[PDB]
Amino acid sequence: RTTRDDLINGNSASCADVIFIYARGSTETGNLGTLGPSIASNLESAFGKDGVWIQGVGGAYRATLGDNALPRGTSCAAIREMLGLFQQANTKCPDATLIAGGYSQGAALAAASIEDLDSAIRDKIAGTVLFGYTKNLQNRGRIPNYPADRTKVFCNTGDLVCTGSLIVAAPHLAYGPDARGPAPEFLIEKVRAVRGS
Repeated sequence: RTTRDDLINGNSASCADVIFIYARGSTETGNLGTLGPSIASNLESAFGKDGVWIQGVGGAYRATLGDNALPRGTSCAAIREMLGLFQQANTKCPDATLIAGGYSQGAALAAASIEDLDSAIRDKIAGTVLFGYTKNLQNRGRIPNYPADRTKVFCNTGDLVCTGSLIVAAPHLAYGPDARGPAPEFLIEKVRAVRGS
């Protein structure tokens, strides 16, 4: 439900084929927040419970609203935490296909982390979904150093954070349908395009 630590808790000897690392939005609970559980149950239906490990970004990522105003749209301590989980995934399960996602501050966190990631690990992230991406206009709908065909951004009309502002208006809170259908669909297509482990 809102906390999932399958990568940290998982046994190396029985690695999942797919590892999903997700960063929640500002002020959200657990380490998956409001959208992460919906994506997670749909990934589990497609790959089975032992086939996918879902891991939220917890630890130093406190999802403090004010950190949206920092240069990268989140704190450097939170980037170091997500970078460390991609590194843990690469070490603990070298043949697993990775997928990532984030909402709001967590989408800026996922973008910042993937930009700084070692190229050999970044290249294992088969697909990344970003909802209410706060750096959407500044980065022109892309994650730096990561291919457009592997990226899907969900930015609602009237969601002001997609258009260069940090005001939270009602469309920013309306990604529930996307997390239940097209965002898991995109992630499953991108994993099946390359395959699993």
